[PDB]
Amino acid sequence: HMAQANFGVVGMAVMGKNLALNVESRGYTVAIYNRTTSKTEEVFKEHQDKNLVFTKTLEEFVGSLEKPRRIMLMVQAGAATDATIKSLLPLLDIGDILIDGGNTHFPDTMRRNAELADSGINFIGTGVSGGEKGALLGPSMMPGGQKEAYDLVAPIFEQIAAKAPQDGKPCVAYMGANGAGHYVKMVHNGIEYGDMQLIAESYDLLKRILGLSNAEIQAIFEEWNEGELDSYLIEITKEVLKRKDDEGEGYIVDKILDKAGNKGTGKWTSESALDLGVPLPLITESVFARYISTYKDERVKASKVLSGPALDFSGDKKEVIEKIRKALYFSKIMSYAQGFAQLRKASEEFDWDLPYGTIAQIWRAGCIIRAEFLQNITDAFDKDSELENLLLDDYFVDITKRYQEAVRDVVSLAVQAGTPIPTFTSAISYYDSYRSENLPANLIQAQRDYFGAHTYERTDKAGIFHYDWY
Amino acid sequence: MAQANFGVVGMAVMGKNLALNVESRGYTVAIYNRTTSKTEEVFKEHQDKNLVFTKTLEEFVGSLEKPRRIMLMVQAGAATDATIKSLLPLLDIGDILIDGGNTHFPDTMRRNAELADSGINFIGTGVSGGEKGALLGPSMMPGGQKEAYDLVAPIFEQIAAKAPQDGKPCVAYMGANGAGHYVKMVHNGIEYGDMQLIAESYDLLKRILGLSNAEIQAIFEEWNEGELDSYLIEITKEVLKRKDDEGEGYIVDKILDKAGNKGTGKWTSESALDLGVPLPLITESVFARYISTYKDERVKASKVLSGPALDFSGDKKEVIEKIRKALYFSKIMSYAQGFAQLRKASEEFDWDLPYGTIAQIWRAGCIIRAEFLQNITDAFDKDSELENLLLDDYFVDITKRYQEAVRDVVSLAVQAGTPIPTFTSAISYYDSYRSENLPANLIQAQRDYFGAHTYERTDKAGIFHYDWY
Ligand SMILES: NC(=O)c1ccc[n+]([C@@H]2O[C@H](COP(=O)([O-])OP(=O)(O)OC[C@H]3O[C@@H](n4cnc5c(N)ncnc54)[C@H](OP(=O)(O)O)[C@@H]3O)[C@@H](O)[C@H]2O)c1
Ligand SMILES: Nc1ncnc2c1ncn2[C@@H]1O[C@H](COP(=O)(O)O)[C@@H](O)[C@H]1OP(=O)(O)O
Ligand SMILES: O=C(CO)[C@H](O)[C@H](O)COP(=O)(O)O
Repeated sequence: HMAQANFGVVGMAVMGKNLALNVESRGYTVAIYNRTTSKTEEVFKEHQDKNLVFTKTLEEFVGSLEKPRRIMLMVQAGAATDATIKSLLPLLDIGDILIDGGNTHFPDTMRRNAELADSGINFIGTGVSGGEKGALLGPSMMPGGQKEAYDLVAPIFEQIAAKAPQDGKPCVAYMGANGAGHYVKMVHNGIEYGDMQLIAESYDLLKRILGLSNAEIQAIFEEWNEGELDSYLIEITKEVLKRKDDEGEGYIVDKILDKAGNKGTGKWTSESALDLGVPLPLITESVFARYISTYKDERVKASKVLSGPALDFSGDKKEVIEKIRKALYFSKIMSYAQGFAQLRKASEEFDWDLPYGTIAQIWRAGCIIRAEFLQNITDAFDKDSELENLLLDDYFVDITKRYQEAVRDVVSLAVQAGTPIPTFTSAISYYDSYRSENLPANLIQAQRDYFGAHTYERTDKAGIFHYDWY
Repeated sequence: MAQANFGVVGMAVMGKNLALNVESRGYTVAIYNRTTSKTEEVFKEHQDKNLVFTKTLEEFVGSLEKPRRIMLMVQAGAATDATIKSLLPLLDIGDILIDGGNTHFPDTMRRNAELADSGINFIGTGVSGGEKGALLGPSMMPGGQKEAYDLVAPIFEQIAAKAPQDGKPCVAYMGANGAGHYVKMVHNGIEYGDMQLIAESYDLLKRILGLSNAEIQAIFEEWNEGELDSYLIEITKEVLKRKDDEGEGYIVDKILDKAGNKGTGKWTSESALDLGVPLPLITESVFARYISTYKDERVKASKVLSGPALDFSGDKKEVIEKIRKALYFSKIMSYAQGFAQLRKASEEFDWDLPYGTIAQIWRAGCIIRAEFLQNITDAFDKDSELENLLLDDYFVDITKRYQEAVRDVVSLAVQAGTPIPTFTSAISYYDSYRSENLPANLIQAQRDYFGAHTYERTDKAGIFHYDWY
């Protein structure tokens, strides 16, 4: 059983297990190890016909792997992963390649990558999207690390990766050195928060303003998805709106408490954007939208005390349903423009030469945010790899021009009717700000110099200036 | 030469003045600064005063009466760490060290723990009020152990601004370890909000009502007579007056639209994301700062990205009042957000923050000095466990009376292509906060659908998963 296995996996929770099964199905012997043996063993018996190699101790596991050893870690992010890494280090050899496919915070990977390079060991921080089903059938993957070591891992990753239905291209490509992989995966997770919120706002509008029924709302997303929006998330939405309550009358969607899921890791993209000095209103608005929703108890109380308009809709339903559709797409565009500009900045800061156009290609399948318009992002970067912002490319220039009007009315209609659209309003503000040649930042600048002499720059000559306000 | 009663390190704008404040209370004040040149430059001018000029840290530390009371006003982070590292050896059991800068609170929290049982008294304190504040009387936000605090209170009270309504000094005990610096970071957070709300109104007036600086300076004057009466509005019309010192035209037109920022605003937002606190407005103004540094692409994008060039054809004075309401309204949203974060932070760190007091000490020597802070104090006198300020009557009323106007201002400004990030934030927040039901229901449904994440129900307790297949 010594040196038999081509690839190894540590962590036999559903994720690791599924991955090991994925890799096995592509024609490999794969060694599986878990801390709690009864899990490993439990996996072995269910999958004895497969070419999995059962291992009881780290020793057996490391010992079972062909060299250079390719080991994927699918354990709990944080202390656990460092624990696991520390347990393997003695037993490993120079040139062996460790792979962390957990939902890891990028600095963790940047630190680990560097530490282990001193010990000779290669380290590939790799984002694995698509959940348990993807891990088994086809994930989208975002690896980063030593490029030489990755090249030796790439074949497997490429065989197991999800295949884009438009061209069967594997949803995996090298991101860059150290932690570039995990950083791309983060922005991805941020972006997901944006889309989900943007859909939420769309739903909220049709439901509340146009008094639409779930069934009516289903039909709309159904249609919208035939067009340019076309996205798995929209497909999920029309699927969820079909379903009956399993414990009572009506729709499950109307029975699910409006309190959003525990933070969690979704805040990271916004933390990074704050850190790098990058404007990311949309995604950050999405996060707080989640947050504010967890204040349900407070909202109930406020709902009974604070006044809002009690308007009643009289416009044209067909006209508005189409303006919101434009609002949706325009806003979605704003989010990506921001998220792709974040990547561009992080790519300078850390020196990564991030392949922006491929990122979009490898998001086409095996993840949540998969959508037809991702191609337009690739087109854009093909045209100019150095493109500062998605908005400045022929396709998005056009969409924004023909669509901006609708946003505005959607904004006025919602705001007048008192329906909360934090991300829609944000999208249109990012727009008008980005194109504003001059901003009133001049006044802020004056204020800070006035009270604290923080010094400003001038519009007319180069240099640093402090006006004498006293 | 143990002569001096108090000592100030770092003779830039803040440390300089602070040392002059302390001096004006009839003490003799050690002045050290790392760059000798400025220490002598301050001694030489203020000969008349009782300043003890020193050149090495050992001098300065020797030259203080025991127990020594030392207050640092140095640039935050590395700059402050090294300054304190130098100092600790030189000091004696019973001495008092004060970090008066904009230190990121975790630095202080850690420092406090480190320094706790080594017999040196440490205070992390926030100081608001800028140069005039530091000179004449600043807002002070001391945190640390109560015994430490009690030794500096007498002199803090003396140098602190006095509230004009009651003469109560704008300094109080904030809480254990980092409580103080934390409070000041929220001060600066709210500050960025106010400023972006101010700037946006400048824009609206200048760009939709096509108003001149004198016309606008006049508008901010009249506003400061009303309920808006506040330091920031005040310094605005003060700015709008001044003329270029190097050319024709108004100074405020020759400053480049690129906001500098020194961390505190960013830190507030970071803490909000960290605590689960919804802090849209301040975070929107942080990003408003960011996107302003993107001047180059804004210049580029202005020539390619189309937008409304539609003229304003309505009643000017009617729409000016409408903006004033929205400005008042939005300020209230910000402070609500700010205070709720402080609530959450308080219970995270076991601080027991005096919310009412915090409003009280903000009445003066404070950049976010504003008349309507008293109202915040009432609200907390009325119920110290208040969850959000919007629930309090005084504010329930204002929102009810001003919300319709906000909506009109937001509508006009969007249709006129003029960017109002914090204004749009204000009404969104208010509209979310008052909804019994948000579309989080759909979101949750989605999360359970693709990722098995589970969810709560509207009708029964427990966590549930839906067999979506
Ligand atoms: N300005 C305001 O409106 C205001 C308001 C409240 C609080 N604060 C806080 O008060 C503190 C200082 O006030 P400031 O803004 O007037 O000054 P600052 O520019 O932030 O800090 C400069 C002071 O720190 C010293 N310093 C800078 N870098 C150093 C280094 N690397 N090593 C050792 N010393 C160093 C400088 O000495 P050199 O002369 O040698 O450079 C100078 O005395 C800061 O922490 C600031 O956040 C400022
Ligand atoms: N501190 C740790 N040390 C070693 N392995 C761990 C640790 N924490 C979690 N794991 C492993 O990671 C996987 C669980 O990840 P998650 O918590 O994200 O579902 C499991 O295989 C678990 O093994 P075990 O089955 O022995 O607990
Ligand atoms: O603490 C202060 C006032 O409250 C300082 O003036 C501070 O530096 C201003 O904030 P920033 O420079 O980040 O805009």
